[PDB]
Amino acid sequence: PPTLPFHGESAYRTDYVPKPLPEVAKPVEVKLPPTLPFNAQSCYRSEY
Amino acid sequence: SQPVFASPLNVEKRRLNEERALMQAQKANIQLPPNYGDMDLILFPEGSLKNSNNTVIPQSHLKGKSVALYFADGADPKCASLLPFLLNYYRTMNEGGANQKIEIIFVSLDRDREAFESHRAHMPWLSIDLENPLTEILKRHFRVMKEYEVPTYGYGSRTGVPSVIVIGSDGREAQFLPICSGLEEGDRALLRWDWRNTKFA
Repeated sequence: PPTLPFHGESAYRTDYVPKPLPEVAKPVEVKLPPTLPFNAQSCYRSEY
Repeated sequence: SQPVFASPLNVEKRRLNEERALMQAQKANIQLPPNYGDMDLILFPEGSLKNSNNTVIPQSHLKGKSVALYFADGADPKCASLLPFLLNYYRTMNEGGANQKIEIIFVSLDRDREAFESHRAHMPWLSIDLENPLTEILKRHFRVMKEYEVPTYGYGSRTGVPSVIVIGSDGREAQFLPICSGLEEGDRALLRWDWRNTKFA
């Protein structure tokens, strides 16, 4: 008589394989608004 | 040195003035560098100003005029709203009299030549064409700009597009017409224009 060869693979042996790592490369590139150039052009030079 | 020390127009004015001053200094107890009151220049070269028939005029034609630069952009809804009132004001206050009172010189902030010509065809007074360095040097001289691409040297912007700015003989700022300014009156500030005390002398 033959031996029924043991096929069997547990939960811990089956149901996860090493996943590919998540592809993350994205910073928050913020274009700076340039400082709005200032003429609240003062009193002395403004009127006299 | 008015109104801006860091302007290409004024640095060229200074270089020319004290170059000449050094020339007669060595030719001749003289003051160096020359003071801005005795400093002199030509604001518009010979081939700059252009009237409605596309024939060139020089600077000396504007004697006895109240002259104002109109910095304008054709696609701007600001300028589209401002243009008919500028037309009306120029029209009526130059037709009603025995003496030709004001003159407006157009400085373009347009995308290209075709847009410049399309905007300038609706406009009867003088203009400076876009390929001239005079338009860009006047923009940096009077600090008119829509967005900071050109470097202003830690200094201000007097206005955004459009504006009418009356000018003097030596590039001085006579008065500011407050369209887009600290005062904020669109299409009404034109009544603040006084053509008496600001003559192109």
